Amino acid sequence: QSACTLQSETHPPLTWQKCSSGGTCTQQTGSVVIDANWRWTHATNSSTNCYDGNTWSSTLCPDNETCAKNCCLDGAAYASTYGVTTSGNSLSIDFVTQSAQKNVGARLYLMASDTTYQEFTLLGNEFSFDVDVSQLPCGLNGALYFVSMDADGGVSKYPTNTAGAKYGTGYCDSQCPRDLKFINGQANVEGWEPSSNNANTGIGGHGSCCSQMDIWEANSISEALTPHPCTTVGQEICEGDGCGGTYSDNRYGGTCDPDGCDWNPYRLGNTSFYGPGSSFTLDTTKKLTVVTQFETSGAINRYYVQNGVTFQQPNAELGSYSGNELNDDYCTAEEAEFGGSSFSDKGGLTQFKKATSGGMVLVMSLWDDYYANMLWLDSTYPTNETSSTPGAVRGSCSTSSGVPAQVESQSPNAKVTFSNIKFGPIGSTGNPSG
Amino acid sequence: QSACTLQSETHPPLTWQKCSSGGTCTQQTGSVVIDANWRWTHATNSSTNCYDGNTWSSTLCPDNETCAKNCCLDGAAYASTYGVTTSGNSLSIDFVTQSAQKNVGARLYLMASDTTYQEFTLLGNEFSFDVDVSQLPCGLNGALYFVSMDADGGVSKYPTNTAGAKYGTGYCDSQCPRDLKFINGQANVEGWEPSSNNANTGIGGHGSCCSQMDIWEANSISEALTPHPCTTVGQEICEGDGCGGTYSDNRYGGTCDPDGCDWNPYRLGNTSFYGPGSSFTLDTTKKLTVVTQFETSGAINRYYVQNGVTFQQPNAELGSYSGNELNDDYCTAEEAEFGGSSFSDKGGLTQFKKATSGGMVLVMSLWDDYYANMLWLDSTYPTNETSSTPGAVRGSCSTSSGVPAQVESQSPNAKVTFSNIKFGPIGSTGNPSG
Ligand SMILES: O[C@@H]1[C@@H](O)[C@H](O[C@@H]2CO[C@@H](O[C@@H]3CO[C@@H](O)[C@H](O)[C@H]3O)[C@H](O)[C@H]2O)OC[C@H]1O
Ligand SMILES: O[C@@H]1[C@@H](O)[C@H](O[C@@H]2CO[C@@H](O[C@@H]3CO[C@@H](O)[C@H](O)[C@H]3O)[C@H](O)[C@H]2O)OC[C@H]1O
Ligand SMILES: *[C@@H]1O[C@H](CO)[C@@H](O)[C@H](O)[C@H]1NC(C)=O
Ligand SMILES: *[C@@H]1O[C@H](CO)[C@@H](O)[C@H](O)[C@H]1NC(C)=O
Ligand SMILES: [Co+2]
Ligand SMILES: [Co+2]
Ligand SMILES: [Co+2]
Repeated sequence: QSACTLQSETHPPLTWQKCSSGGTCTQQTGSVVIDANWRWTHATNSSTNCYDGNTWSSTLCPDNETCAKNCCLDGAAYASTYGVTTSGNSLSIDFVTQSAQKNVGARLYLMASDTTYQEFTLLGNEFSFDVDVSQLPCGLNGALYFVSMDADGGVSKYPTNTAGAKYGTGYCDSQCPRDLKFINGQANVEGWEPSSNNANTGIGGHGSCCSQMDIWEANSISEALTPHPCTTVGQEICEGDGCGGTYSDNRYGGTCDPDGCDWNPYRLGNTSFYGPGSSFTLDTTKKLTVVTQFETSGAINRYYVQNGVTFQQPNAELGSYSGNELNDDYCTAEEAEFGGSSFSDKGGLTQFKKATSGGMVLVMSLWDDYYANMLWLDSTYPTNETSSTPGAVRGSCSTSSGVPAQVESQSPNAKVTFSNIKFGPIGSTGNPSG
Repeated sequence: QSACTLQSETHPPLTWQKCSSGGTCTQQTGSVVIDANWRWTHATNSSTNCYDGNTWSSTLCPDNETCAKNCCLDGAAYASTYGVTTSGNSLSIDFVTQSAQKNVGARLYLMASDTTYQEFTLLGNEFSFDVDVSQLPCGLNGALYFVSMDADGGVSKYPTNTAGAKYGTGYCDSQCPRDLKFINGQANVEGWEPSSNNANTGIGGHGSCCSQMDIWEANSISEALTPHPCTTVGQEICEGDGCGGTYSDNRYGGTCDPDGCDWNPYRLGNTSFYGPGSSFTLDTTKKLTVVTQFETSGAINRYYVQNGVTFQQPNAELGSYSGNELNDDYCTAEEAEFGGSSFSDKGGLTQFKKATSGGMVLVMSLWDDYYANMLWLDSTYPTNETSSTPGAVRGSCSTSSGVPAQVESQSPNAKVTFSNIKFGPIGSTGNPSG
């Protein structure tokens, strides 16, 4: 796609701290951009939609190439259309925003300049942020994560994409998402099927795959940390059901691991660690700090701070594994006890290390789940299982929770706030901000 | 040996904090006891010495069993004879103390009760302490470490030892030390050879071996962190040169690894990290905090705090190893690049994990080195090597430094102070003391 300017594009600014081993931190100035899928897509020569509801224009978009030639992405009114605001080092995303139309959530990338994404090399480093999840009920996911995207959003590889990072192109993740309207500078109209339950989305004949570090997927009830390896580290197109992932016939039939080696303290047995109010170790009615450390062995370490009190990731015992570090032994034990072979099939933490050794882009989002109602995060899943099935219970939410139309109607004012992002060598981010 | 009471034994009290995963710490009350080798050893029935200078009484001690039957250990005047004082959570050890006789240094164990040692299980936990090394010049070693000693100092296994932990019996370490005057409730007079350069010590026909975690061996110039595995985890007697260790003919001819997998930031190339004054990351003229974390994989992590600024162990690159965690990959790379096979021969971190999974006793000491002048810690070693030999340079001290008689004469007022000991789950010890 190209870019149009019927609506101006002003990326909300966002600062973050880069820390060094010598003990100081210095402020960096970036901004955030909304993903292309949230944008208005129209003809280059007029205001006629190329996509509306969950249908493509059959005249403007008769095939993937003609569509990309005819169509452009336009600018975003971040606050009034999308409920996205920033203030200094803080970012807020509202759940439902009513303007001329209803918008649900957002997916945002941290930028280095108005036309390029910021890349972070996670290996050997740590990432710290503060989050307020108090206004996230069952069925919602305020997510902070990394994906192996190109810094230009794909322009250099796909010259029919001229919109680029400035317009939030080039997304990929470990679900090999096929809901993307543009992949590799083409549209995704070929093979398009509208969603049976979502007026605004569908699934096309192509998907976009890459490695994904899910640092934080959470609401006020449950939180999870999950690396997802792919056999191709960076962004790569996939074809139809060969994509695998959530929306293909076989989620395991592609190049990425859609399940991941997940660590949810509640799922692992500590049902007192994280939740709303003073009965939990971390009180999710209050802001908390989350620090994630990527040691060079490829293992991941985690600690939290709330009201000046520090807590390592809680210990878990699973099969022959015992500890609080997300390492090979944990992931192997998890597969043995909870089931599955996707993480190990895709190369486990060794393959994942190839992603964290390279550059990844920071993503912050808020979403509800039109496939599985977020039950995999915060409820019992699958819903016919009981607590006697190892790993079935992931949180205290009812198996009836998270119906998107219901939570959109009942909780439109839900929101997530991410703040005080700090990045640098392991051990450096607790030092004073500069 | 038995215990005598011509001199009373009052263990200086010492408090420390036990922290929990839930974020609080509570004070514990213990005390310290001086090792048996520093004590007066005399006939049970009189004040006649069984040992004097570096010679045993040939009449009282004609053999190991008769000696133990005839002889007892007596009490210690901690401050006036040994230069050992405590105040709350702080312990100070002076280098040379002149009373009726000259005393050099001390080795002390933390007690649980007046008759038993405190045991710590390191695996899954972390140990934090503050240290002032400002008054430790080249050639000195203020050491804080753990060894796999019996809580009773050997009494249950060796009933001819009735003095016990109360009198500092039962020492062992990864050098399989043969300088001990009593091992396994026997004397060590058989095979005794006086030291050629130390008026107060010698080497006997038996040694005492066990696993050793050298958390801290340091002065104002250099510091090292070193696990030492043994093929028998806990305390075990050894015979003559079959002991291996520093003072046997072949240091590698026994059951312990006397070299260890050492991590000295200066040796590894960072010559700016630790030293006296503002030109170093950690200024050794000032108190610093040292935290050591024993993750369940068997790897060891380390960070430091000084003036509220936190520093992970500095990164090192050695062969194919890169990082700051002391793990299998580091220890293997160290052997490949610096030389040696002792650590891996004795089972490496896997064997070492058996020690940290069990109980170990806390040791604090101050010593000078009558074998190698502490050059292995703070100078170039061996002394004919140059900086072009990988790992030869371990600190900035002259290869002429550390002659015991010289440093004892020039620096008698040297001292080390250890304080604010805190122990608990990984991530817990930075929380407020209780
Ligand atoms: O025509 C434009 C609309 O299409 C646009 O609607 C937004 C489309 O994206 C929606 O978010 C989806 C949520 O799930 C992700 O997986 C999808 O990729 C996203 O597309 C968003 O809720 C809609 O508001 O709004 C502007 C119109 O001009
Ligand atoms: O007779 C008693 C003396 O023997 C005693 O002297 C102390 C003996 O221990 C000395 O410390 C040695 C240092 O190196 C360690 O490896 C040794 O095991 C220790 O023995 C200490 O410096 C001497 O003061 O003092 C009291 C006398 O009654
Ligand atoms: C030494 O370590 C400190 C602390 O990590 C680091 O900031 C510095 O760059 C290192 N210097 C060298 C020469 O390795
Ligand atoms: C949950 O984790 C916290 C923090 O480590 C710990 O203090 C608590 O004992 C754990 N509870 C359970 C049930 O595992
Ligand atoms: Co195709
Ligand atoms: Co013997
Ligand atoms: Co580790």
